[PDB]
Amino acid sequence: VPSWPQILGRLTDNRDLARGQAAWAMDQIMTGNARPAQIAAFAVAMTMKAPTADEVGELAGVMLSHAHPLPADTVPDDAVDVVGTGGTVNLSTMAAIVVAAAGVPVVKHGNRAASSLSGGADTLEALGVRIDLGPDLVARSLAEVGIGFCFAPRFHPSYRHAAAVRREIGVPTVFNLLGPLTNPARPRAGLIGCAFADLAEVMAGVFAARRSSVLVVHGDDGLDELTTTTTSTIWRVAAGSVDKLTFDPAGFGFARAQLDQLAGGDAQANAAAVRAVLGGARGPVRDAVVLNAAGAIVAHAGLSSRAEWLPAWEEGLRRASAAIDTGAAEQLLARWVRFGRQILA
Amino acid sequence: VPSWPQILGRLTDNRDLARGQAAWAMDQIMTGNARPAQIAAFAVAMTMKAPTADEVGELAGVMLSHAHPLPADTVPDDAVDVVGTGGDGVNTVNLSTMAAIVVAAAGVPVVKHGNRAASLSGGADTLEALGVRIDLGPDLVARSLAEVGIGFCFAPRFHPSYRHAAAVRREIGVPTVFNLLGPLTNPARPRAGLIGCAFADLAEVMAGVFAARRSSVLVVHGDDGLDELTTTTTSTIWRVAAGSVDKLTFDPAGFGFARAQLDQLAGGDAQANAAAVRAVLGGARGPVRDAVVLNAAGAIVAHAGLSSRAEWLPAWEEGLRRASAAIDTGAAEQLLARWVRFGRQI
Ligand SMILES: Nc1cc(F)ccc1C(=O)O
Ligand SMILES: Nc1cc(F)ccc1C(=O)O
Repeated sequence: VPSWPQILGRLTDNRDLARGQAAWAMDQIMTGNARPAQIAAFAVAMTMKAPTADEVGELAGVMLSHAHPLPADTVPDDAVDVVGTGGTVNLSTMAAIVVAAAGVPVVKHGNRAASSLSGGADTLEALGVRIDLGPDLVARSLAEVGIGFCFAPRFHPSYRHAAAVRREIGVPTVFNLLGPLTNPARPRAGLIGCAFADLAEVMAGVFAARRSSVLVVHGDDGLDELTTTTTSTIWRVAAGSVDKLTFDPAGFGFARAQLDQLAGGDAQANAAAVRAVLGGARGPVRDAVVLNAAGAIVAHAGLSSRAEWLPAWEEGLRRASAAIDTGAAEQLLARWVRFGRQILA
Repeated sequence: VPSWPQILGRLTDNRDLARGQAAWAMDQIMTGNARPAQIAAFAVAMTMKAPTADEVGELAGVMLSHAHPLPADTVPDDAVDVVGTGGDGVNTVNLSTMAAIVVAAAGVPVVKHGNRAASLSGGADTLEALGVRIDLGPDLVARSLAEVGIGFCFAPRFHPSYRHAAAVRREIGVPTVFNLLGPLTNPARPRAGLIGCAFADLAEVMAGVFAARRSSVLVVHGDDGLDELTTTTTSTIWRVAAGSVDKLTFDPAGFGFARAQLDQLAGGDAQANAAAVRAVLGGARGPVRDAVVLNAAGAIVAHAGLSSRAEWLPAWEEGLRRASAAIDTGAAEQLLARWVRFGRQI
């Protein structure tokens, strides 16, 4: 019979949990039954033990079970997520728009900045996108615009107890991996960036168990996106298995960049950077958008077949660049904004 | 400057804290400034990183700075503590309580410190089940020391500011670095002690805290995992005196103790513990008496370390004879009765 003493005792002893123990803990957390101290002890102990893919799957699966779903048959079978976890202008917001403009449906998931968890909501808001929508309007956005956004607090109202604890302790934990694994629209493909290099192998194992087509990505400079500044580690998930690879953007003709050139600031500065890139401005920010958009496209392609790596990337990069240069990406953002403004009437 | 995100991130990254960071955390906890979540995160992260003696000394020192002291000059200079930190999920409060009575009856002043656990993890509960008055203010514990030669500091009484940490420790149950603080925060500050620890790594850490204090202490760990000197096999002892530590392997067979089974050395609930106390102090022979005598003798040795003529082995020979005589001549039994009387008479 599961208890906090028993579960925490096992973690502090540096032991993997028994099956079901992670799930039980998550259910206590999601039901308002776990005290802030119990939530905090578990979050910290799980992090220092080092979670396994099976334990993270239990946490995500229980949390998903408490989430509002999107209506049935409203998510295309081949939707993708584009996101980074924890850890500079929001490349993932721009790449998502570019990917959708290339004809791949995108469903994002997040909160406002520095909260649980993955976000990007502030930037979208700064652009005039209505972020706060229920499942029916997300599904409609997805069908009519090609992109949608799931606002975490709206879709995961039962995570409020954990969210409040994460704020009190303000240190990164296992709970930081949950955003990409609990997207309410359950896309089967994704480009997933992870700051914490070690946990990215674990995240990938969960996507493998799900039979997802995902590139989990780690900038060897510490970024949670694919980088132009140096190389990257990629976990390529498809057909139930992971294989780690080194990724070098110079091998496609990208110039090495400086971290000072991807810098960000308030929501408005970053909205200006989005508008610049979508309007065709060239530079290392664009380079970085195209690259991450290509990865997501390559992930998406992995749903249908196994195409070979370098030609998949060659096509993804071209599709991303063309989504920008035809004006399709700018025009998609404009349709997204128009869609949100039509809801009022 | 310090914050929870900074201290917690350092611990979860498996780094030792910077000097003063443990102290800051502890003071936030003791002033009611820490949220339950922050308290629990820190307790757990400190445990999983593996606390050093410097970190633990900071925690204990801050906690002591908030404790009620006993009145000036009421604690004999040579008072001793006898206590364990607890097992998983067993304990030896039976042995500690009995050894403390026996040591006091041998003529060594004893000042214990503790709390009620609730079932099988106390303690003050055993003493309470013996008719001892556990809940006494500093002035009465002092009188208890003077008139009976023993006393008990009830933790919720002497450490009222620890209440926020105690509530969290309760909420989460799991043993943490906080479980090491009992022996190190006895409000009477005895300079000598026999201190048991279930875990050899943490025992060394505790030895290093006591070494910074110039205590004369034996930190003890049975090599079967008992938080006391065991009779089932060897024990490791960290002998602490004059600011240094002498780690050694101890074998009671060398003093003619028969090997016991782990099945034999209790303890259990308040009541089981009380009956065991009655029997042993009445002269009942067997594994329990042996463990009690062995542990009271170690406390006597640590005491001898204060005014230190005796060498190790003759000190052990003397402690063993004094402990056995305290029981056999009925002095232990009489002292317990006297202690009960003192509590009724106030
Ligand atoms: N309810 C939530 C769900 C999330 F995923 C993140 C944050 C909250 C919140 O209550 O702030
Ligand atoms: N205030 C306390 C001090 C201790 F050492 C142990 C428990 C409490 C409490 O408030 O329950």
